[PDB]
Amino acid sequence: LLKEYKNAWDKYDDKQLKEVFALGDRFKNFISNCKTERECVTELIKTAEKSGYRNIEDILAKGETLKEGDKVYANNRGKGLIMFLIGKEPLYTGFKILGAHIDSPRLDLKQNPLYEDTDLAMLETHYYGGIKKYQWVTLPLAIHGVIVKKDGTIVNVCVGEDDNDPVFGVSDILVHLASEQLEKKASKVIEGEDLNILIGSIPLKDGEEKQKVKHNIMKILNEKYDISEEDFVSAELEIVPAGKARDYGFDRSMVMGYGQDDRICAYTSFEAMLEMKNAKKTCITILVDKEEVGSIGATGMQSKFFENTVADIMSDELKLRKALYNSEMLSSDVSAAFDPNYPNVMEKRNSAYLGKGIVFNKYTGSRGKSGCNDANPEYIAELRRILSKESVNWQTAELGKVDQGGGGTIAYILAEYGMQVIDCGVALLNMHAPWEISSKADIYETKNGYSAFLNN
Amino acid sequence: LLKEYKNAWDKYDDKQLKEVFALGDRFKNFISNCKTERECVTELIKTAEKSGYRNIEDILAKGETLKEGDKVYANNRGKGLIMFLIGKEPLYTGFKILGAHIDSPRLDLKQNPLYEDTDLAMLETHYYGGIKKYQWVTLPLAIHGVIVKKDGTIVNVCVGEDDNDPVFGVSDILVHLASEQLEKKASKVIEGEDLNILIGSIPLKDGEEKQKVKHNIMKILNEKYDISEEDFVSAELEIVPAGKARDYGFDRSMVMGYGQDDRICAYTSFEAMLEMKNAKKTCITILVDKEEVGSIGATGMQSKFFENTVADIMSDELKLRKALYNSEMLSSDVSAAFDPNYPNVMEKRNSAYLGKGIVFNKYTGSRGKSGCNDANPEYIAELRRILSKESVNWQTAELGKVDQGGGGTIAYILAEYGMQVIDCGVALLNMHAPWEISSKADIYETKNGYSAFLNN
Amino acid sequence: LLKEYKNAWDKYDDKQLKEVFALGDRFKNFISNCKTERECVTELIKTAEKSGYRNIEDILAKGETLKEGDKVYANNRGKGLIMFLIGKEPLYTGFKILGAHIDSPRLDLKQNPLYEDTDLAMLETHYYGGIKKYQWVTLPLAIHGVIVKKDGTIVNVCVGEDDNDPVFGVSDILVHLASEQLEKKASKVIEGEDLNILIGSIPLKDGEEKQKVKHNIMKILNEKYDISEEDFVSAELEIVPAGKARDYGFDRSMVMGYGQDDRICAYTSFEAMLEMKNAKKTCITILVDKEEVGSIGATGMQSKFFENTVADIMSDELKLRKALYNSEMLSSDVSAAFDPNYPNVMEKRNSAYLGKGIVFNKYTGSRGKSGCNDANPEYIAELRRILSKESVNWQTAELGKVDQGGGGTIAYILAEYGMQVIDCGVALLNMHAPWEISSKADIYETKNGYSAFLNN
Amino acid sequence: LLKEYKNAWDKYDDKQLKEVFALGDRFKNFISNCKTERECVTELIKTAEKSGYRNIEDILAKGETLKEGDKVYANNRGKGLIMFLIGKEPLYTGFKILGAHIDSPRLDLKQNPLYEDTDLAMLETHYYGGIKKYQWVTLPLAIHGVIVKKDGTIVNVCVGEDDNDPVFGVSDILVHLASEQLEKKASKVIEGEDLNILIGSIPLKDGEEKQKVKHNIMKILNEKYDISEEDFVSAELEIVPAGKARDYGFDRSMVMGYGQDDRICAYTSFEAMLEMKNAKKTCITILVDKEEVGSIGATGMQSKFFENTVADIMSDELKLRKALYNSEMLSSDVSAAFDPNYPNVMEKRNSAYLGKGIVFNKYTGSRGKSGCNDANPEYIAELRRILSKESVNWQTAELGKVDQGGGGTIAYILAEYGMQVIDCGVALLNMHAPWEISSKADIYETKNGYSAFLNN
Ligand SMILES: [Mn+2]
Ligand SMILES: [Mn+2]
Ligand SMILES: [Mn+2]
Ligand SMILES: [Mn+2]
Ligand SMILES: [Mn+2]
Ligand SMILES: [Mn+2]
Ligand SMILES: [Mn+2]
Ligand SMILES: [Mn+2]
Repeated sequence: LLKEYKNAWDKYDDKQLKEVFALGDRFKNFISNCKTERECVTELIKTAEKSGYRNIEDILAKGETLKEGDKVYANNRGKGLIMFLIGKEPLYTGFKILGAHIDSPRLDLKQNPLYEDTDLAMLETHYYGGIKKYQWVTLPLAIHGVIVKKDGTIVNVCVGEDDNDPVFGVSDILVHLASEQLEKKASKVIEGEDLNILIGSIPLKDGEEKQKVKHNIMKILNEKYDISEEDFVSAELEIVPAGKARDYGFDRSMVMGYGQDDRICAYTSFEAMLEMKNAKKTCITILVDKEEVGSIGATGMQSKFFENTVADIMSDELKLRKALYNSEMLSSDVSAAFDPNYPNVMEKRNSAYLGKGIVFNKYTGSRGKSGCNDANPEYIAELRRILSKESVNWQTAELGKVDQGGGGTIAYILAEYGMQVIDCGVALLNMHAPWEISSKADIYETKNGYSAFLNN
Repeated sequence: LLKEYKNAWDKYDDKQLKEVFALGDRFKNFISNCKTERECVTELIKTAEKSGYRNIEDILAKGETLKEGDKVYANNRGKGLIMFLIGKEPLYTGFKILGAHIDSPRLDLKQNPLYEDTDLAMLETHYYGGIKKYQWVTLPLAIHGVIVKKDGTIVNVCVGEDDNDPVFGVSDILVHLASEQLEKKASKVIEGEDLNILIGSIPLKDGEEKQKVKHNIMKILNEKYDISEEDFVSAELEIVPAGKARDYGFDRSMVMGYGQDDRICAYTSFEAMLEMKNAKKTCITILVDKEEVGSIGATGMQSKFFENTVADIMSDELKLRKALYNSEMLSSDVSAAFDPNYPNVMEKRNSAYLGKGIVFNKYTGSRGKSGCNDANPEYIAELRRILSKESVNWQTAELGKVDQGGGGTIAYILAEYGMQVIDCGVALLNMHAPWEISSKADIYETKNGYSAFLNN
Repeated sequence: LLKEYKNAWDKYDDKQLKEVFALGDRFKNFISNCKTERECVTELIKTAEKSGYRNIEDILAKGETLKEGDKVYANNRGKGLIMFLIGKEPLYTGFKILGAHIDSPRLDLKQNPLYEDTDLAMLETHYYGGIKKYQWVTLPLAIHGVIVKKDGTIVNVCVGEDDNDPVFGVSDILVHLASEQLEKKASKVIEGEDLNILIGSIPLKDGEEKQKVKHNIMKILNEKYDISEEDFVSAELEIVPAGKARDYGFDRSMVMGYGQDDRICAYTSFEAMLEMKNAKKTCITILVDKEEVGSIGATGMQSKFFENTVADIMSDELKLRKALYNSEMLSSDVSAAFDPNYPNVMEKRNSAYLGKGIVFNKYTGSRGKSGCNDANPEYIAELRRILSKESVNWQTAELGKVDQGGGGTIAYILAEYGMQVIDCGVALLNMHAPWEISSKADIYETKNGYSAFLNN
Repeated sequence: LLKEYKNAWDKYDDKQLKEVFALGDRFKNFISNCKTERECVTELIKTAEKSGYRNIEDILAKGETLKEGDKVYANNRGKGLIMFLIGKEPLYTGFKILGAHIDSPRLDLKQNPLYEDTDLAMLETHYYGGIKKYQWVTLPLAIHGVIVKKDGTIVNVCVGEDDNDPVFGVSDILVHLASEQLEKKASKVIEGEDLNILIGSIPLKDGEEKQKVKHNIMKILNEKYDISEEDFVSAELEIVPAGKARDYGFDRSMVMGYGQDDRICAYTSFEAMLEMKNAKKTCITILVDKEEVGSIGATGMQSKFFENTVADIMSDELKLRKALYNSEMLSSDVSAAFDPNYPNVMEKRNSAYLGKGIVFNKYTGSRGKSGCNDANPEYIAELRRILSKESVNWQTAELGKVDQGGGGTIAYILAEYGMQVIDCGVALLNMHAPWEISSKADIYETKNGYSAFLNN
């Protein structure tokens, strides 16, 4: 009569189910957010899916004869990725979309980051995504991204990942003299001129020139690569915590790592979409960025998807529209899991819990559901039925007790067509933090939830 | 040479004019916002307009032979509605649009609303639309909305409307102990776990189980309908003040009721559009929701209109664009009427008054007209001329003395095409309150204003 | 050996007991506080009790031969009422009194309420009883009371009750501009010049005169009745929420309505006293007003009772005194029921709960039981024994955790004679609010508690 | 229809009416509160009424043959006074009472007032009545009251009234050094050890003894009278502003003087009662004190009236009660007149104005009419009719805009019997101030209002 929210484990066991993920996803995912921390998820992911897919340039209508069982991908200037999988029924029927953003909050060098203050030389930054809690100091950082020569040569940078690479970080006054630093926790650490990349070793051939420490590093930075102090202007700032994601907990039930935010959904959605064979209705996977920053144009709210489903529908011309209007999406993004350290911030009930399956959010806004997509019950009911047959544990959540925190997912952006969207995703611990936590059971369950969205 | 604004009454009289609305609209409208308080305005309204209109599914090109004198409607998943009326000239010429949102601020059950605290059992909620003034307590509430079974069965809920139905409400500490509740009127009543639906009557067959009061209600809720504690997940939360709208004032000149906000415009715009025969240029009426929450996608800023004027233009294919660019709209929404209780909040002049006709708002933003549509003078002048010939009283207003309150109508959303839009609507008293007030004279005048937007 | 208060229901059932009140009192009471909201309880109640009772003017000693089985009532200028019922034993023995106040907090027009500000015309008010929480705005109001012509003609006013009567109410700034209204919830809505009774409809024959809207309403108010702008001076201000009391809750276990405060006790005490046949010791029921305002003279702490028990003892002369000294009273008044929304305001234990029977309050004061009657244990024990034999559920309560709220019942006022008094009554939800809640089970139980005070 | 009040004058003129008061009451009253400033109003008043009246000790039943046309007075330990006037009908019928307090706020010496600090010698005080605004400094003071020798000899003190008597007063720091005295106007002048009665003139025969200045004054105080430093213990402290009341204004339309508070009503009520011949129903005038301090026992809420109407009814024994219950009273006391210097403190309408006749107050309490008598409309209407026939201008007022100031008249104290009471009185300017202002027209009108309360 009354409803109870099952737990993911127990039900699992099976000796199979467990193994099928304990090491299953916690290996694939567990490693994904280690060798990919800067929206280059595209590369590593595009390398995968080598088991078919192409489109991109190979558009000859019959180059791959766009029809039943075909699979293609489209790259958006390397920052975004969208995958297709044609099915029996015609596109005009509808679609089965899975969406997720691959970007994540982080720090990143300014246009002229290199400067030298008091001997040592720092590197200007400018946080992105709203890490708000600037407790990004002390812990070890690594540099990623890319630099573009004036001639157009793209050089890849990745320092601090290998156990032999040096590391970087932001300093913070010692407690002994941090007395004056007490006003408002809200922010007493917020500048954008932090992070020193080199001490002494001053300088290059010791040929004078005030900024010796700086001069030296530029030269060191010149030997590797082939940049100049300029070039940074046309570079790609990327500071992220160093270290591979790890097993979290004495029972290895969780995973601690950077980027967990949605990148975990972007992954499960990937595998689900990847190992999806025999399609009844053409389904597609979208992976964009700029979500954490507002989802502005170019590579987020862009038409890259719009003017692509069409460029794909071409391989059966004119608008028709219905194509998108009759689709069903599952725009997923991580949610806040109930933390036993700060309970008064959530409503207990109506809150996602670590390990109770995949999360569903009918609405997610601010002062009165303001600015956000509101899933239709009829559609929700369907998902219920579906996630019942193929099983899979699911739970519904809300972000904090009513008037607490704010929300806004990219779910409404596509619903603008008339689709049936709803918010999904895994429950995380300490979001937007350099190290996030997740439940392997949830990761697993979520994937199955996605995969169980192939049929009907 | 010096314009002066005159009371709608007096001019009326005629013994006819009065009767033609005193009981005229105050009956139709007066009853509309009584039997429709939860965006089901679509249903009751779609039932009306039975005098023609259809489209929806009956699309055969010649199924109704889309041409002169034809009238059709389009339903948007029940949450939205748009009506057409073909005229002599071709669509490519332009359109005569009337828009309004049918949604209104209210409370509405969470995903897992049923819970039991200290004997009695409450129902979690989460206000929508920004009622900000949570003085939604003490007074009697009714439940509306719909619940969807896992199988897809749609059950309709409407408790608290009939004089024999029980009622509901939110409690508030008695003044005797409300002493500690003094800090910031801004909010000392704001939770989302209010509203008890049942006391004692504990429980069902008294078969133990801690949450007895709860268990009992779920069972009671099970006999009627056929839901379980779940299902709420795929339900449609809807708490609204109970009671029919009434005649307000010793002279029955005003109307007190819930939903007045724009639903009053949505109505006058309806009748105007409905009793509109012999069309020169094809005109259409739009009624969407989610306005009070931001007008997000799916059922507000969606393409439902875009990809529909076309699906309709089909019954003469290719974009052409001009169709929309050459249209004229009258996006209406209620405005704040000058309240003699709080005068210092408005500029006196440049403020709408109760009974001085239909209201016009050239602009309506915040700090410096920020974020809002600004009507063109050339278009305004035209409306003037028109609302002069067919008579009709009109007045121009501004929302509060400059840097007071904020604004933002869905007028700019359609002007994005290049249309000639302007803000209209009736003047209300205490907006977004469980009980709003309006002037019958204004209601009437407004309608005539709309209707007088048919030809000249 | 240990105690637990149990619940009223369960014990009931019997299929009879339930029916004997579910519809039993919830019908009588349920309707009482609907057709009587302004201390006219006297009238409707005096009309009842037609099954005997009279006294008033018919005092002839043998006019009704004051002796065994006689029943009479005494009206106090219509504002108060007291009923008697002679028993076997002589008055000199003692009495069995039941007391309660019939007045309740509300708004009410000043001496010169009618005025016109900015077109429309309002009506000055001045709350009574201490509604403190001026959240009496937005919701619909009705006018009651009486107006007295200079000649002495009493005209009755009752507008807003019938489904066809117009309504009234107090306005409040829309949230859009309510920003400046944030300081102290304690009071940012408190004036006494609120409530508009008429808009436009300006004016009467349009014969000029600045205050047209006003002039018109006075004329309208003149056609009905026959008053002038004066007369209000000798009128009886009475603004109360409109609408009949209703069934509260999905299980119709409670009742929501205005006046619940003590008027509920005044009723149960009535029926109990009414259907009380075969009296051993003469018992009497008192119903006064002005309690919510201090219980001042004229119709509260007056001698109306004193110089009446005597005027009645006459039908055996001289003081004797003992008559009152040897009586037992049950001065009842509603208490605050534990609200699951605001728990920290009460001590949990030692607090009345919705449905645990009739409430008993040994003491009820402020800073240290200050200013209030303290019931004697010997008397309390007796009541226990009694309410055990005839059964009836009872619970003891305290108003808020010690130093929280203040108290003061009219119980000590009669104990001044030496009587054995104690505080009784039903437990309510949100007291002094336009809409109060009560448990039918408690209503019932309370009555039985009273009736079970006829003998033993 | 509508209505206005207009200024008592104009209507007057008559050349008679004016003279009949311009010099009429402004002479009698004008002089009363000059030769009587300390509840010795009794003496001067008792000396008047020499035209009959006595009772007091002369109680012989036939000593004056208590019957038609008889007039007697009763003295209450000199602090209170009550006058009777038998009429045709029997006492059992009812009474026509006029009440008023004769006491007024003022300062008054402690039990041990005489002390010497730094040369000069002061006199301890302790304000009475709540002058709250301690702006009782700088201006000239006079001493009244009485001192009682141990033997019982009553000595009368009255210093500072004759143009040749010395004066007294309270000092206050010069503005030059009053800088530190800025915190809270609420009170930065509040001690009770102010008022110096003698400088230098140190001392008596210069026979040493530290407190010389003191010693000297005691001696000086000894020559006159015959007191010692003790005796003050059994003395009657009385400090009041010195000077006769005067004509206020260029048109001599008002009167400025001390004691105006109710003492003005106590006077008009006196003359009215005094020149009242041919009585239909026995009418009586009451004049008590302690009102400004709470109206406590002994000489205010005492039984002096109760056990007196009886001691008088004796000259027809047993309680009967009805005697008082069927009476009509006019408990009067000054009200606050609208001051053009501080308008925002009153509601404009519903406020008494200087010169618009006698004032009527249906209610006068605090937070919601709390603690105060509420006059019945039926009674009010009657007064209207009456004050219409005999003419007389009247106006209704309220003390400050709702939740402003507090109130509490001794009107409810007698209504406790069941009488028909209502608040009357003249409108004053700056109440409880050392110098109050009143309108001669109002004074006059009020008296006529009282007198016009003789028949029916
Ligand atoms: Mn995210
Ligand atoms: Mn995020
Ligand atoms: Mn709005
Ligand atoms: Mn609106
Ligand atoms: Mn009360
Ligand atoms: Mn009460
Ligand atoms: Mn006073
Ligand atoms: Mn006074």
